[PDB]
Amino acid sequence: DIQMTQSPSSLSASVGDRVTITCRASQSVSSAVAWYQQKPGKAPKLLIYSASSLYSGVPSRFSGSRSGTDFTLTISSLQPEDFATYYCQQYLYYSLVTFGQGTKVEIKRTVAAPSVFIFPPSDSQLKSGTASVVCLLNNFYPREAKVQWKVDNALQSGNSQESVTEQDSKDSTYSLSSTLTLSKADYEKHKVYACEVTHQGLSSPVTKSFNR
Amino acid sequence: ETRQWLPPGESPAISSVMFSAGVLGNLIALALLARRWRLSLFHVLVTELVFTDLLGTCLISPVVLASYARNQTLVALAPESRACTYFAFAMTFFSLATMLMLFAMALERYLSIGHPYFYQRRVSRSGGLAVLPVIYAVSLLFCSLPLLDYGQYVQYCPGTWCFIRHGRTAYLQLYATLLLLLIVSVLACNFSVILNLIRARRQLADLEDNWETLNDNLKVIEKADNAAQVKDALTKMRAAALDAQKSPEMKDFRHGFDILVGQIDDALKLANEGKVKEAQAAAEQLKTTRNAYIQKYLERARSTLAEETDHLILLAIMTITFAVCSLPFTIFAYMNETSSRKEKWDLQALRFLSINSIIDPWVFAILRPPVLRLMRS
Amino acid sequence: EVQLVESGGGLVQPGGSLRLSCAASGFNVRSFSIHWVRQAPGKGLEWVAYISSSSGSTSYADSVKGRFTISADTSKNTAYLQMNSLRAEDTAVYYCARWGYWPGEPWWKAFDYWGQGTLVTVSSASTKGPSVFPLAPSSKSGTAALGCLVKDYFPEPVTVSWNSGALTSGVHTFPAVLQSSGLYSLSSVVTVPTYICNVNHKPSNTKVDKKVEPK
Amino acid sequence: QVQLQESGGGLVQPGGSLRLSCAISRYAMSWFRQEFVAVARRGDGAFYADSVQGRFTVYLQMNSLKPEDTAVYYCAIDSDTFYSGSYDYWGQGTQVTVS
Ligand SMILES: CCc1nnc(NS(=O)(=O)c2ccc(NC(=S)NC(=O)CCc3ccc(F)cc3)cc2)s1
Repeated sequence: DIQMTQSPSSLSASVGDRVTITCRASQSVSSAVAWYQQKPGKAPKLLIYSASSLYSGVPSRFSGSRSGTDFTLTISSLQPEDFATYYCQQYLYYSLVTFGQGTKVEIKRTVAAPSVFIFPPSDSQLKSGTASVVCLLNNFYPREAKVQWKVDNALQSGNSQESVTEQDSKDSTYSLSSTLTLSKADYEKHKVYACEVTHQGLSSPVTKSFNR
Repeated sequence: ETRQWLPPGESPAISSVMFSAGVLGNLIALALLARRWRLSLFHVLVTELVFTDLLGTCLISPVVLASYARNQTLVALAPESRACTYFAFAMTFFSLATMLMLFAMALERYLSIGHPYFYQRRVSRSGGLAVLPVIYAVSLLFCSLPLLDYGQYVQYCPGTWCFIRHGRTAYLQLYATLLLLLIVSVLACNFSVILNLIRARRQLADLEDNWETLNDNLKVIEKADNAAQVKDALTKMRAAALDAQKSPEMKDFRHGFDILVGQIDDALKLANEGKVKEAQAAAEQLKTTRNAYIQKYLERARSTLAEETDHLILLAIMTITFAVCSLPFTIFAYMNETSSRKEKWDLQALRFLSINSIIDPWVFAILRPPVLRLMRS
Repeated sequence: EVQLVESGGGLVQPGGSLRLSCAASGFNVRSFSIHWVRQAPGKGLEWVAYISSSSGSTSYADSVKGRFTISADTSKNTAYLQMNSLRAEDTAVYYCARWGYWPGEPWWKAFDYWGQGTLVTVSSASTKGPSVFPLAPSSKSGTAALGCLVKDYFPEPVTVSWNSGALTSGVHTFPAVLQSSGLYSLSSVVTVPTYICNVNHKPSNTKVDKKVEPK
Repeated sequence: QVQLQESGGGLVQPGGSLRLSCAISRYAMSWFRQEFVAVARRGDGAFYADSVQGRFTVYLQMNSLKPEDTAVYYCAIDSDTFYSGSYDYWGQGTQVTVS
């Protein structure tokens, strides 16, 4: 029951930089450690087998190394075709196969100010019976951010769904959408709504409020 | 430079004991090496090393021993300065050839331990006997140069040494250049073997550690009633087998674990189905297969590493006792004679140059085959 | 060349059964063990099944023991996996792979060829048309943001376009999110310095349009 | 509660250098100009702003200054361990002028 633990979970870099990924095994494994590259919306592909040799077909930019029970995947120079999720796998036995947590390399850029917008429920959405308030975070970086809902100056816990997009082709600026769903009675009884955004790059958390 | 004057109170105490110790060490070394002759590629080189010291001692030493009757040891015993012509040529010949013999010993360990391919390559033991004429042939050509007109021999202060004299002729610089390069070459081979031996010790330690992992977990399977403990013990054994597996013995060593891992997969196959008794039955057959092939390689690995490190200890002590003695001659030759008004490093270089040939046979006499204490200390 | 094609995936009601098939091309299944791996949306990989057609041994994950049954057919050179008593966490993607037997070089080359994989969704709900709700910006609002919110749609794939694909600058489409009721949700926003948002739903065959005006 | 203070500053010339040292391991540090400057989290790397990328390096080693850099530089520590940008321990700040 070996549990593979992958320490690198999120790393941002550009082309030409060196990337180092570490894979840790709960039990000692001689050479049964492999690295796989899975692109979004595509099947994974084996990069390094036995942690020493290179797969027939993959570029020579990837390399593998071993030290005790720690395995290292090294990328000398990044390329626009090498931006995909990386997985560590053990294959000590046919019935003993456990994957890690994954590692998706990102494109680093300059930090910008996120634009925060608020959208109240429309009239048709109110007539439907469920009121959904939307909080939009456009052009922010990195992916790590926080959004909090405040109704009548009272924090809300739960009932909020967050959705984050991927990096755009032009600029690696993610987009975040937070939807808060409630009933018609809760929308009519409460007076004002607001969403507060805390993210790296802002001195003060940016608040966006609406009043019915 | 002819130093005829000598104090009358000169006693042959140092010369006699030195010659006696040298000849006794040479005879003892030859007698002890003859016990092996009925012997390895490294041992046959040691036979020629003590033989060169014995041959030189019988030619260099008796010259000054008989000449101790008169106050002047040796000014001109024979016409045309044949007395020094025989003494200086002998000391120059048996000094470079003896160092070249050490290079053959260092190169042998370098090719055998450093390169596995050269070990598999056939190196005839009788070819080692042909090394002695080759070493004497190369040394004779280089030592024939001072016999010409440009070569000069002068009598030192004690009156018994007439080695090469530093002058405008560029031969003493070249003679020390060969000795200095040989010292670096022998030390480079020793440093390479030491690094190879240290890497060999870690490989044997990891191989022994994987051997202990297999045996320890095997006893757990015999007393494991639950199938979960059987599968856990076989898991560590399978990983240890793949780590241990990483020439006829090399092919058999890989094939030994290839069939061994397959037995682990069969035992793991029965463990998944729930057959605990059947899994323990395959574990008993695993011990017989492992001892048949894997254990044989471990016994040869411990024996080979122990035999080769003993030859390194014999080589390490000899090169140390060649280095400390040859360094005074290296500094003396490079430094100009006009720099020192009363040169004293010259006489010191003469002493160590003769002492090292005497210490070498006694080194083998002290370092006996029971060097297990020196091997692991 | 070596290819592995998966089939049989789709929508399955909870408590039912599903038969997935993996067909290999370029080699024989009797010389390579067949492995089935599962990957959940927004997570990593997880091995779920293994079979060795050379000897007939089978193995499954500890969480799926007693519910999955894997088999291999050498006459058709394929693998069949039967899944009974499915749960809500089974919504994932299944991939098929091969692994060489010990010893040899293909053994160390674990999972050298990965199949395309098929999607499995286990949810107890009925299909519903995409309810499009327009999002209007504030009356006070340089930069402006307009959006159309689509909710209460059962099928996973949905396409949202602005101005029939003409306005594609600053248009960001957010991934679907599973609500508590079991119906996905999706929103799309567009940054502008008429605006019609078109939502074309292929499985439901329902086209809904809305007009967005500033408040 | 944690007191944050950095040494150095004053009047600098264009093209010079300035090594500021704010004063941890598990948390992330950030610099602000009064505008975001740079952030250092771990070995997860560091991020810079628009005009900060290339010129500055984060220990903030300001190099290749421009006449627009003259402003007060602060220091903040992210309380959240998920890099959520929750800054509450704001330092006093030091006055820095360029040319
Ligand atoms: C040592 C301190 C003194 N220095 N001068 C002194 N006055 S002395 O008593 O009259 C005297 C003492 C010793 C010698 N040298 C002898 S005997 N050398 C050799 O046998 C071998 C040489 C050699 C043999 C083989 C070989 F491979 C390499 C070298 C001559 C004169 S003592």
